[PDB]
Amino acid sequence: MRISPELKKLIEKYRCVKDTEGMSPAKVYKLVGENENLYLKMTDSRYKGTTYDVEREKDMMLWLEGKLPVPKVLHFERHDGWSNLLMSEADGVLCSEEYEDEQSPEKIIELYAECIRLFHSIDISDCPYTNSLDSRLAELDYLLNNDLADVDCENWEEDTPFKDPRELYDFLKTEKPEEELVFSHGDLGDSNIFVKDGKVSGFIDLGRSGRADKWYDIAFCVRSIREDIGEEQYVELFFDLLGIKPDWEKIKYYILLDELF
Amino acid sequence: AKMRISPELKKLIEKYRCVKDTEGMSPAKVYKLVGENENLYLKMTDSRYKGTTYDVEREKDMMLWLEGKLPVPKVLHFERHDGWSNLLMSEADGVLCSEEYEDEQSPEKIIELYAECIRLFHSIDISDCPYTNSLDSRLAELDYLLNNDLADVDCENWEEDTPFKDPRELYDFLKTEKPEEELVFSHGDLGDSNIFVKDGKVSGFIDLGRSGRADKWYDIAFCVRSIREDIGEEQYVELFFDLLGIKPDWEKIKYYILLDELF
Ligand SMILES: NCCNS(=O)(=O)c1ccc(Cl)c2ccncc12
Ligand SMILES: NCCNS(=O)(=O)c1ccc(Cl)c2ccncc12
Ligand SMILES: [Ca+2]
Ligand SMILES: [Ca+2]
Repeated sequence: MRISPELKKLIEKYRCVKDTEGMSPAKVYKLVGENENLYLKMTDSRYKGTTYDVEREKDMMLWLEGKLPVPKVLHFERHDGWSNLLMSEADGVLCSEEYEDEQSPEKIIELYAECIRLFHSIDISDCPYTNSLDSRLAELDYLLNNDLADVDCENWEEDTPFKDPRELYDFLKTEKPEEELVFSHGDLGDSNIFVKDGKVSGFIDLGRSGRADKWYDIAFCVRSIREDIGEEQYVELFFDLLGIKPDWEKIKYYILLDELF
Repeated sequence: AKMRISPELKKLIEKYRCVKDTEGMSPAKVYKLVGENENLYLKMTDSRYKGTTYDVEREKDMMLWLEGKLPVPKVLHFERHDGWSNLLMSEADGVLCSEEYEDEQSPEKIIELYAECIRLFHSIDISDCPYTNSLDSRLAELDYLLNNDLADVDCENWEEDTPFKDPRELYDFLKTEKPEEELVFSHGDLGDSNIFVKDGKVSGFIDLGRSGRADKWYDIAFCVRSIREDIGEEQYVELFFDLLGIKPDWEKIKYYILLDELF
């Protein structure tokens, strides 16, 4: 059945719609109700205790209550190997949508800068998870060995500098940079930030959130900017807003790290 | 070491730009390979699915058998590599049916196309068909999928208006109410995203892992389900059976639509 009798009873009066598998390997179901939407997010036991495990996402959502705008945890359970999280819908409009037609590079970059600022204001002394590079790399070793890592187009392309996934891993292992831990979203992108009245209104997709180096989220922003918006001058703009000098070695490193995840 | 595809295959596709497909064929992974003279498609399924109608090896076998019988993609390369089954194939010919009806307001042309498919399938000589997807076969495979939590458990098992407490009860029902069967060639997952059209006539089929011998009401039932949830009006269902020249056996139609839920 995958969900418990209790959870089924909770979600009964909602119309269930499978999401487009945007959060694969997690299964996401939109639950359309009369007065609101709920989201049910599920991950199987192969992902237990990794940064994909929604139990992990649930823990961070509870800890983040009162520190960052996040959906409310409504129900959580382990059932028949599955981790099942039922949550409220984020407030505001999804970034990718808010700026869908907005050819405004300036606004998403401004939004990225605000997120980084918000993150650095969060006290991580009691943060439930530490996603230091030793932890991420141990996890990556495990995913690789159990054929759960995300091997695809970026390992097969002729243009790849590494002959295979394990070559990229060894590089990540030996070139590990020094780290200064701060709160980190883990997968910061326009598909999981919500905005409302020009202000950040919510974050979702928090399974990879916790302590990590400050250049990790920054690196993701640089990658977003370059992928969408095409011009490198918007990268320089991003760093003027942050008011810091980019560390390209670290930025390159974190972008490579995400390839297998 | 953990490439998923062999060096031979990596090499074959080197000159192509790789792009992940919509993921509408889960649990298969599909990659569109954009080149200068054509596009290829790489479709991969993992070892949990070996032996089942999800395994692309079975789809490859059917595609080789169908060459010259139905318009289908060409098998460019197939391999087993590290538990994976990998199939490289050409692009279908024509326009995807759900895109020709994109905005044409031609509901009857969809109905005509479905009826054409059914007639085409009935004309296929299956004397040497590699697979027999009889109800015994499908139910044995469904048993295995449920035992390993590989069945498609989702909304349909969770809704308030579900007639079955759990997936097993559905299975025992399907096993108990097994209708009699008249085998003909069957696509196995006939739908608007699987049928290509060129010049008002069918021009290609994809998604063939579930194809082989099955009862004639199987594909017909999928058409009725498609017509109702895509078009809506019941007059197009009556038109469908009129074009087929047969009266609908609703007990069998409902049976096969039910069968597909866990898949
Ligand atoms: N990028 C998410 C697209 N759909 S969404 O924004 O409504 C959405 C998708 C998935 C989950 Cl788990 C959510 C949770 C809370 N709010 C919106 C959620
Ligand atoms: N619903 C399928 C639409 N995308 S498609 O028609 O281009 C397509 C998708 C997936 C595969 Cl494997 C294909 C193979 C051959 N031709 C088109 C193929
Ligand atoms: Ca990847
Ligand atoms: Ca189902």
